[PDB]
Amino acid sequence: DPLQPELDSFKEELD
Amino acid sequence: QVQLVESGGGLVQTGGSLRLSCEASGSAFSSYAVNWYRQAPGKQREPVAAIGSFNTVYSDSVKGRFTISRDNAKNTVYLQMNSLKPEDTAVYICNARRGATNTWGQGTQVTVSS
Repeated sequence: DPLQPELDSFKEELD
Repeated sequence: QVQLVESGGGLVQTGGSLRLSCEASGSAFSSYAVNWYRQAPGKQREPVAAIGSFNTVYSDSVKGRFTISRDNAKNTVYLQMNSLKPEDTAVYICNARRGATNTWGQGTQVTVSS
């Protein structure tokens, strides 16, 4: 996914 | 450089479904990931779901019940919400993310009652 870095940043918010 | 507007909220029976839309106006929408958050009065805002061009991420709170999807031809991202519970009641708001820059919508109300 070309937007995987943005998805990673959102994943980091899932605490 | 996009503006976002949410729609599709309402008042629905417990166990029912809604489909929210996050519509974007502006250029290069395909270069933004789209994230849904929700926030009830008195509480903190929490992440719900995210989509890139096609890959998706879900909070554990909605896994198996919600599905996020994207149609760039319509500059729209959808959040299909199934098996809704009273605890899903909140304002749902979308967020377009391009690198470290974030744009936010306004919010649409979702109320779930039995």
